[PDB]
Amino acid sequence: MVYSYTEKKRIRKDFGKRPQVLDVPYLLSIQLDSFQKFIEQDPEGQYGLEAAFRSVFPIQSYSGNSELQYVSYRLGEPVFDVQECQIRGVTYSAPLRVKLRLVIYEREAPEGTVKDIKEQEVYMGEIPLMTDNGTFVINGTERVIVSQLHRSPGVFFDSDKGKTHSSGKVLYNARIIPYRGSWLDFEFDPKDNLFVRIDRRRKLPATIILRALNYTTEQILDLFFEKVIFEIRDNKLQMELVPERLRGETASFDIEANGKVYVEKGRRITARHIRQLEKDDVKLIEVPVEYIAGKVVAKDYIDESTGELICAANMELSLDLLAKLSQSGHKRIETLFTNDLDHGPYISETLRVDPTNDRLSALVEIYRMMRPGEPPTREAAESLFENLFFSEDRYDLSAVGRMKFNRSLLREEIEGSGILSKDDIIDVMKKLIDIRNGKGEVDDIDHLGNRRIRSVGEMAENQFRVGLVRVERAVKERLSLGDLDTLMPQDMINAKPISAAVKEFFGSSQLSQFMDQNNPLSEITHKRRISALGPGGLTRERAGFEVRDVHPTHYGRVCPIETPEGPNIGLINSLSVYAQTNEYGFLETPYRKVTDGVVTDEIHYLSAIEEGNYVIAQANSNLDEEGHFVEDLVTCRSKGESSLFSRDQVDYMDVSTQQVVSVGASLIPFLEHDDANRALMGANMQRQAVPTLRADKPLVGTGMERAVAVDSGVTAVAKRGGVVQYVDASRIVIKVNEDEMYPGEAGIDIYNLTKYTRSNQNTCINQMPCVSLGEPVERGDVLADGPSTDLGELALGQNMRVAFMPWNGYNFEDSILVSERVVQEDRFTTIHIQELACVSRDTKLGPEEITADIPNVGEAALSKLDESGIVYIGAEVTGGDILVGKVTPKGETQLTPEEKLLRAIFGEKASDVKDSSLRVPNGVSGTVIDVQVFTRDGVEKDKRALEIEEMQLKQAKKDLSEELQILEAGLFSRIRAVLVAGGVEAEKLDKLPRDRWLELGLTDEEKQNQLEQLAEQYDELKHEFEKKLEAKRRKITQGDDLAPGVLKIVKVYLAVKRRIQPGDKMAGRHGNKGVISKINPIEDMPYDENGTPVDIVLNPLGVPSRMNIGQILETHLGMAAKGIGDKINAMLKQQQEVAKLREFIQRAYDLGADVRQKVDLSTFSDEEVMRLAENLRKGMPIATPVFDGAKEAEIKELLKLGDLPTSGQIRLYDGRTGEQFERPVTVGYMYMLKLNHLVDDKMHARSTGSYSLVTQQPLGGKAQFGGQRFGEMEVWALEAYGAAYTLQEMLTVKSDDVNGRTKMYKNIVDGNHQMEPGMPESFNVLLKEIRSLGINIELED
Amino acid sequence: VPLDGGRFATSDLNDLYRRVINRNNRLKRLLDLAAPDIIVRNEKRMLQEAVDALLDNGRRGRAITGSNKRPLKSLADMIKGKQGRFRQNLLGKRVDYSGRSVITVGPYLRLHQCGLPKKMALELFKPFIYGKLELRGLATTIKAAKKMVEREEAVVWDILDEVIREHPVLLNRAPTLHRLGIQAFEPVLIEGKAIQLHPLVCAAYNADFDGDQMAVHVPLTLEAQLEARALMMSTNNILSPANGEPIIVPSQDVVLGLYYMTRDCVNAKGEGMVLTGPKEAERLYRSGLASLHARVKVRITEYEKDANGELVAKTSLKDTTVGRAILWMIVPKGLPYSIVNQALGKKAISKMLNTCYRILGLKPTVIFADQIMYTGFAYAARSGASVGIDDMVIPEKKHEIISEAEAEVAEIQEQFQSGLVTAGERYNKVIDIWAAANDRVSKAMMDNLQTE
Amino acid sequence: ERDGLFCARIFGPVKDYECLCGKYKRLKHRGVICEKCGVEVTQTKVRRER
Amino acid sequence: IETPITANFREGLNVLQYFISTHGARKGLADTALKTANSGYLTRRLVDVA
Amino acid sequence: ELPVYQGETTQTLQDYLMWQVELTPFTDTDRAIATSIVDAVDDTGYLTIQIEDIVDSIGDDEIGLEEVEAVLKRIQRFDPVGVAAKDLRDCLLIQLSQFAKETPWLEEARLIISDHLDLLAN
Repeated sequence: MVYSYTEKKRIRKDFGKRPQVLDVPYLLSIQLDSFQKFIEQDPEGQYGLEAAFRSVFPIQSYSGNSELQYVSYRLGEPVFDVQECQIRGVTYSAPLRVKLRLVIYEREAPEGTVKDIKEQEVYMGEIPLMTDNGTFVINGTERVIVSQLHRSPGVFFDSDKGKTHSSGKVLYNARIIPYRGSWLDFEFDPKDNLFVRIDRRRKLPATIILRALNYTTEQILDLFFEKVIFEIRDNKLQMELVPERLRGETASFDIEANGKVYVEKGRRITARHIRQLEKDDVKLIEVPVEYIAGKVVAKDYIDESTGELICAANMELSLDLLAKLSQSGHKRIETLFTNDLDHGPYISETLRVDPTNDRLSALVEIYRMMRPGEPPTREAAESLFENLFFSEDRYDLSAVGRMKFNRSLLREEIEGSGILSKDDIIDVMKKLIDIRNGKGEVDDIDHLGNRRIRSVGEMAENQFRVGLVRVERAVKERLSLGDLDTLMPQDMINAKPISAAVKEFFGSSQLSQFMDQNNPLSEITHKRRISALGPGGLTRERAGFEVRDVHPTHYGRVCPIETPEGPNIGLINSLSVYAQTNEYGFLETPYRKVTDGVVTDEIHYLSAIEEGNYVIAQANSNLDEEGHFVEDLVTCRSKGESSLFSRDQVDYMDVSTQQVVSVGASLIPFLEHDDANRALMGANMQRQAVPTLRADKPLVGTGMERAVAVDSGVTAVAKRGGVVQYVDASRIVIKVNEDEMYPGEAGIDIYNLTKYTRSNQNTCINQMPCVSLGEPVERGDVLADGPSTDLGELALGQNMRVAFMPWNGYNFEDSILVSERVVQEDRFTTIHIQELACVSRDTKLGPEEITADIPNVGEAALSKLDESGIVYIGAEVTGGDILVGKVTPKGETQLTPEEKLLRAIFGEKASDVKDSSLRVPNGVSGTVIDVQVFTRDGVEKDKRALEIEEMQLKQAKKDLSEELQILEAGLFSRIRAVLVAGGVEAEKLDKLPRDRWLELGLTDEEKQNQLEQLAEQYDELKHEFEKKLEAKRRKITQGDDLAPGVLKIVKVYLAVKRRIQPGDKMAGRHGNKGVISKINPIEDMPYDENGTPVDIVLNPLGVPSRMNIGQILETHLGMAAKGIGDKINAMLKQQQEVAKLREFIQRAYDLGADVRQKVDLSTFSDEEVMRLAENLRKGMPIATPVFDGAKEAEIKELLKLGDLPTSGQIRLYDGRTGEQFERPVTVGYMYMLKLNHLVDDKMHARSTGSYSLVTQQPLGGKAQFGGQRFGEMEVWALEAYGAAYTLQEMLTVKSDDVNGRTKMYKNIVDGNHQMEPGMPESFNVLLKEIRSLGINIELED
Repeated sequence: VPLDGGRFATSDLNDLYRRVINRNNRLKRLLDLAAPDIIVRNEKRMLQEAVDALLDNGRRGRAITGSNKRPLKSLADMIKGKQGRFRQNLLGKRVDYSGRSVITVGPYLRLHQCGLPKKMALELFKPFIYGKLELRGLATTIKAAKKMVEREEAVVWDILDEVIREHPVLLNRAPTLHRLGIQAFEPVLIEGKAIQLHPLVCAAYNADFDGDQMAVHVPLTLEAQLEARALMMSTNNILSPANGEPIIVPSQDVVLGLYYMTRDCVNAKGEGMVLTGPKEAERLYRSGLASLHARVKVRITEYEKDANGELVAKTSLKDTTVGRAILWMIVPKGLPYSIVNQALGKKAISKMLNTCYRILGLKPTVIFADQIMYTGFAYAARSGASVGIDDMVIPEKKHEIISEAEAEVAEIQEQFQSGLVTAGERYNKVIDIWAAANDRVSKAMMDNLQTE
Repeated sequence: ERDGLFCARIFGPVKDYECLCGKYKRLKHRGVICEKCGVEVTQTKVRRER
Repeated sequence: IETPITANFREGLNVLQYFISTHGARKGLADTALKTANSGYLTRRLVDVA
Repeated sequence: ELPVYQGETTQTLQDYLMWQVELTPFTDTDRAIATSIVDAVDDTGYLTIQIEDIVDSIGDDEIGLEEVEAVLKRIQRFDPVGVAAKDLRDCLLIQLSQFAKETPWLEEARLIISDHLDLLAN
């Protein structure tokens, strides 16, 4: 049993073969839980505002022994509510008040505290607060910030293979990108050099960082290289041999190992010889002298007797030098392997290239690298090299990044400091050398385990830190000057930088933009979108071909089928239904734990890396009741690939089929029966819909529509509600049960419905109650339906009878034929809402006021105006009509009796006021629904502003006094119950209360005290009511801040109705992308044997190429559901018993599969069945999951049950000739959507107008009519026609040649039809711009 | 550049000017007082840098504006590039009319006609309406004509219909990459807010009416009208300049209709009987015989142009269907009858149009293509065009072929695991086996679907 | 201002037949130069040519 | 990939097959969206040369 | 987003009076007079100078004083009728002559305006 009230009204049949184990999440936790921790008080300073305060907490003066501490912070209540900020136009934020502690240490005394100034808190900016839905109220507008997907900080070894060098060279490099600070690269070179590159600047000698870190040449040769063995005794040249250290190298001759020879000289080295040499003991073996020249010395040695400069480090051994060093006094000389077959030095070749060797000569190069001049005085270079990425001031690199860096080098320790030491860079270079020589594999940039996502909270914390450091320096520079003072710390703290930073971050940002209001599915998708463009990550849409591509790791993390069709395809992604975020910042996906072949109900969230070592099975697999697999061979993923494996190697399974598809494309019925790109573009087209007059639920859906409509927040959900007492078109009240509310409360919940409020997309929003009277609503149920919502289920489009047949060619490739019944029923009719604002614009020539007495206009236009200047609500306005009467005063005049004549004759005009009214743009027919007016404080020009003020006052007083009346009734009932059996008749309390006669003779022992307590409680309630009313009235007319030069602003809202017409882009949810060509009348449209004509006609030529069998399946299922609905409506109209209807409903609901159990008479009380059947009489809703939809056999069975043909085809007749159509065409209903691409705005027309000041060319936009872009591809076409005169009149007498176009206009008016070439103004502008430089151009003749 | 209120910053073009001016003034002031050499040298270097940034910025220093990091455009930045002067001046001039309306389809229009809304045909042809009002004496002045136009009187529409009758208008789609992009047509007064386009010309415009708009331009002079009527009409661009084959070929609907109209199943109604020729259209509407009927003898008269100078008639009995005869009824006399016999495929219609153009002329083949479009839009809509899920037939042997391919892949991977096959082959052989299985499946599907 | 950007007597004239001073206006002087204001009385469209 | 797709749109497609075809569809869309600039540049050059 | 912010050339009741001149048919000499007349028009709407002033400023003694009147008698039925009036009174005369003679008290009002405005002033 569903045991639900909002669901029992209309139950949607589902065909999901696999049971759900995990419920749908809140679907908005990525935006709600991220901003929460940023604003939530945390005990430990891990994240949030505590981490930002503790980061710049130490504030010490320059040798002043002064510090500024703090205890904690707190946020106050907002000044205005959520709806008040949208009405007025101010941002919704909370003030940040934090306590401080200024303790100055007494000088000449170790840690001497004299006094503290920790008794006053300071306000540090207003921090914006996110609403419950996930949006902001910045500047009275709803804005959304998009999270940024960027490469996680750490070290990444790139391959860089291909035409990078055009020689088949795989230059292996190593790059490290910290969260904050300077970057560092280790790019390779075709000459086997590890060139260092810092911040993509000029190249480096590749060993400056090694010498600047106090590491000498001997230390480098001992660390990066190993000396195996070297010995010399009586010129024997004997050295040890290790087979594991070096092997595979061919020897010339003289290969003997203590007598018996193991490896024959002159033969190829084999593994058998190596094994035989390793089996026996190896000692110092003699080597020829020719091998000395090949070896290189590692450490420099000197003679014990003479300190000569011979035997330099890192130099090839020479013969003439050898005979000297043999008698120098050094018998052991460190050598290198130099086995190029397996080991590549790549360092000794680079050491000789560096012209500098000393530490100072190395640390000056890095300073000369960043600064072209200003040589360092032994203190600038070291400070620049230490403060770059070693001072921790600007190298704090998101210690999650430190853990990621430790994971790359196989370091078991994950917790460390932000700044690294020399060992980190040494290990990075060693790993790069090992990768170059061959070790492991390179990293993947497109891998999700290597890139993180920064949400709103992290960016806000970053911003707040950047804004607060400005203060740190400020307070630091202020505490240095004038330290001998006992003033308060208020003068040092300045929240202006913090406020400016937070404002610049929230108000206008690249990743923070307005959100679409229509089809709240779009709101949900925008709250879950992930972008790449912005600060960091990718720079432009054209970054690369492989970056913006689908990756195998996108299985259960992002949505690959959802991406914009624009040129930025691949960079924008959408989170899945079950995707989450790691504590570090990576993505996760849930799986079911499978052990010893059985499946456990427990779920585990695995990341991108953790999911790579385990085996995960697929969701569409057979499973027994006990949890065992039916088939031994199961398809599952081991490492990036799907193959067959046994039931024992499988470790995890998927949760549901909806895991790999987001909520934007999961609503598409029969997703698997459509093309990839078609469904891809259709999911995006879904977000481009517009609501209509009456929302109609889809006859075939997925079930997720309810969750979408609930989580969208556009509807009115019920919280802690009980029995409903009163409803209205805008107000609803609910009386909560006694066992639910807390003591000290009346126990009522009010709900105000949004009625005709302007949206961000020039559309309308509206809410209507779904309950009538005396209906109980549990917690979590819906109360009202917003735009495009029906009974808690999302209803974007409407179900219309469709067909697939040509009709005189009115259904071309992407055109749709619409009948006339659609227009009569006002189907797809939408309502647009616009606003017009006007300001007083106070100037020097006195102020401007509205008086509705403007001259130069008769009483005809002023008939619609009021006594203040605005028009009455409800009045219709067509074209240019006066809405707000505003005047602009002009300068005073002299006596001027000539002008004084007209001044005294015609009244009080005398050129004092102009006609600067509203003057709306060109012809637009509409009505006024509501107005709005703001006025700064200190102005008493409210001629009619008190009307809306009193209206809002009464609206608030109603809900304020409802609770007061409920409490007064409760107190009166308590009084009447406390006087029982006290000698008071029922006629006394019924006529008048009279304060219970002040308890005259009720009991004389406790009745007096009871009456006193009751009177005290009544007085307290009266005082609370008076205080609440006073506060509400003060908050209503408190006043709104306006522009300095503006005195008062008046805004009027207009609402227009737009119907269907030829040129509207109607398209379903399968990729139809069709338009309207002509509206066919009723009788002209074809009909069936019953006389019911179709409403929508499509093109049957689309389905073969554009593979969209899913839409045809949806059509057949809708036909079946409408057959069922017609049967139910017939059974309801013919007045059958309740038993037959119940049996029919149970039979229609319990057949098809074993997907679920649903039977009536168990929860219904023979009264809910009637209201349940009265809702689905126009159609039966059907739910089909994404990859587990209904089969064709079930559709055929439902068609047979609904007295419909099995195939779906039926004979039709022509509406013009009345002849039967051979080859019967399929008939059925389909869910159509209306897009925002009507011809009411795309149409444009202009013959003449205003031109620009430069080159005298028209504009390009629509407002202030301007011409379109006549590109080169249009004139190039005209050159192929030979139309010289046409191109001349197009480029000369249309845009330029101000006199030429005037002469053309004059000749067309007179009928001469003659033109002149003249001279283009743009050519003269170009000549004038070129003559400004040292170029001389003139026109000779 | 007034942005908001009293914003007279004059940025990106005058900041460099005032900077150079103040630098020169300071340099002159310092030189007038005999300043030291190092100071005046530094001042001259700064002035040189400022002049270099003013003449061409971006090469050295990259002087940015104080507002944001946006690099200001110097005197040379506004000349070169995609945003330079040579882009707007050279083939970048905007036109007054410019069209910009939503394009749609119309089956009742002609090849040399176009449907324009009455609201759009009134603003564009405003000077023509003023001239006509001043000529006919309905408007004594220009102000009176403007007032009559703004009020939209009844006689205004009649005068507009009289004037726009023979005035061509050239319409073109915004994406154009050939010569057939811009073509001229004749306006037609139709209600609504959408420009109607001819269905046959869509192939030249490469449009599907999925939401694309259309640009429209109105010529003014008489020579422009002559160039649009004699060189820019659809009736003159029938062939493609890149090939010469007819580009006016019909769309999917007309081809499908003509293909279904000329068929015969086995012995459908109206089979084996003898009758006249064009008379066969009576039995179709009167249900006396189906359009699909084989072994039907009809009287066909062929006007062959084999004789040099004039054509001669030939009468003989031929074997054909009813739809082929109905099609021949509209087929011109010059074309033979053997061209409408091979089921009239897509390639057949193009070949027929090419032969008609090369034998009989331009006007005949244009009228014939118009009649073909008409009869196609009629018969495709009337007779057989449909679609359903039952139409997709699945072969029964598909499962057997898939099982055999899976068994072969299993044997291949078993041989690979045994050690006799490497990875390279254990991959190529599987690819080849799957390709052969797909080919087999396609054959078995075509065996059960085609002519079955 | 005088001797600056957009100034008078340089870079083009001011309103067609009205000097910035306030004398020699109303098309009563075609090409004369006043002593109080050295602004020509040419059309304003020539301002884009000097 | 070794394992091909053996499920038409009439009998429905599985998750792995659709996920694999999504890659080819994205590649095709990216190619069709990025070849237009190259075609336009080629036409620009061919017109400017002749 | 270039040099000119957007740049727009507003029309104005000077350019609008010039527009009409072109459309209307005058000779080459009448055209000049008219150009001169409209130069004298101000923001208020009144020919600024005088009648004979324009005749004296055209420098040619030939051109009659009625010549300008003839032109000036037709320019003041242009757009706003009564533009370029002659001393805040010819306006009424021009504005009144315009609408039809079926108005109730046109006679009376004409007679008032003609010589009896001084009395109406009080």
